[PDB]
Amino acid sequence: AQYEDGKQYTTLEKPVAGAPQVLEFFSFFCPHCYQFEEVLHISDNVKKKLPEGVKMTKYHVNFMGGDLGKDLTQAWAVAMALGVEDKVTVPLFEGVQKTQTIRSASDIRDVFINAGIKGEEYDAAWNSFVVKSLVAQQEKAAADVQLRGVPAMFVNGKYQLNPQGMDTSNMDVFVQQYADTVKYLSEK
Ligand SMILES: O=C(O)c1ccccc1NS(=O)(=O)c1ccc(I)cc1
Repeated sequence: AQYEDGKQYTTLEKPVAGAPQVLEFFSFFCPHCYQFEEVLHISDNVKKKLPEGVKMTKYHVNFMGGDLGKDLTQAWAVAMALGVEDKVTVPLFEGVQKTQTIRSASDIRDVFINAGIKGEEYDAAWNSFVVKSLVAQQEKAAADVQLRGVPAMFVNGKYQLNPQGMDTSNMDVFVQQYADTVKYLSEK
């Protein structure tokens, strides 16, 4: 591939210090994010292409879904705190976008319970200051990169993926171009 700024990626005006090596932003209300998870598995394939030991971080954003959107950001903090991201990502995505059965914080709770998280453990985490901190962290991270939309990925707080410029004739080619760009940028 011929990598060029503005094609597969763009460069931040003011790079973020102390930024995660690979940082993804998403929303459970975000249509492309649903595809990134369910059929493209972008995170898995980026992880596969990168060396073992490269930190990948994924944060949820507020600016989609109204009142429930903020709650999902807090719910994602709970998932990060308890380490059950892989347990709840699919039922949260489908609960919002597919079945539309997630309409309030109580429905989010039901999802965690059904995924095997004990109710008392969820409630303690939901109300915890560790989780409050994680919400603040997610919000600050987005502000630091002037985040305007999702899905989004940032490499070393300096480069932003540009999927719009990649080939969309074939799902696996799209994933290959995306992952290979992340690899290229990580070595940059
Ligand atoms: O759906 C689009 O138009 C699109 C264009 C560029 C990048 C992402 C897009 N959305 S998507 O993630 O749902 C998607 C990506 C690759 C393929 I093939 C189909 C959909």
